[PDB]
Amino acid sequence: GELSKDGDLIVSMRILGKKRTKTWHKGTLIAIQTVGPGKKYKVKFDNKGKSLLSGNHIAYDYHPPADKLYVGSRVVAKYKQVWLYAGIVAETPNVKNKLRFLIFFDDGYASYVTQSELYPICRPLKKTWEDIEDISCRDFIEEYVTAYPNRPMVLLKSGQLIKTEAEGTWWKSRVEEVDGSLVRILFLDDKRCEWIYRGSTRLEPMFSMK
Amino acid sequence: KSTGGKAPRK
Repeated sequence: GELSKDGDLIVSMRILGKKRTKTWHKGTLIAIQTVGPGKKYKVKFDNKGKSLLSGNHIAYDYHPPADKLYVGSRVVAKYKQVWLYAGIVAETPNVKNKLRFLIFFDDGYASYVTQSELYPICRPLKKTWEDIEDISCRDFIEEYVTAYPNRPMVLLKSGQLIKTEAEGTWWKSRVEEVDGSLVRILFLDDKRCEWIYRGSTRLEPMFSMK
Repeated sequence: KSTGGKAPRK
């Protein structure tokens, strides 16, 4: 069941492939084979190694034309060390976010990225969250994508003090910066910062609103 | 990595 092509996936093309580290790397598509219920894509990485990957574990080595992607799109994006990591498009370019894509990564991390920092996954699952390993992440994305565009958020201002959840504990914290749908939270006991989605119930006011 | 994810732990 060997193939030279599969629609726009052609043997010899440049490609990104997911390694066991969960990070994504440049390589070449060297074979396509039907194994059991679907296709496997054999990738030879530029730096080191080969892998046989499912079509949701390869990505195109080009950036999307902006309006190709939408909320729920499965992508690889620059995670700012710096790595390429898998995620979901949570918000597309607009004036409020300065024309950036909001990415919710597979591990729960969130950040805004530019059009030249993301790569569409070749064959995502129809329900795009179903290949997210971490179950709390998987569930969150299903809920978020399905509820879109209904996004309850809290209005927060720089200098405002709130409790923010992390690791089972609610911590004294401070709002350092607002950036579109993200808020930069300073945890006051240990002095670390985290960018958090303004609709996340890890923010006390958002938790308390529901 | 240091992420706390999108929802409280669980």
